[PDB]
Amino acid sequence: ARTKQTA
Amino acid sequence: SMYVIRDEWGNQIWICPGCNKPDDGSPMIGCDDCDDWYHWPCVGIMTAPPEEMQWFCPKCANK
Ligand SMILES: [Zn+2]
Ligand SMILES: [Zn+2]
Repeated sequence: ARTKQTA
Repeated sequence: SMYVIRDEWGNQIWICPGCNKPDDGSPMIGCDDCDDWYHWPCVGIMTAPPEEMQWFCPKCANK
């Protein structure tokens, strides 16, 4: 799946 | 529907249709049908799916 994340 | 906002800096902000709150850097997942982006908890995603798995949002899954 297409996922995203930013700390 | 429309869940993208063009902000005063010229950037795009994505809103999660589940909670109507923006992307805040926490994990999101994109619908492979309609291309909306949801926070993981808002759609019950609790661990990263396999990379090869397509994901469909609640609206699209029933279409
Ligand atoms: Zn949400
Ligand atoms: Zn969808």
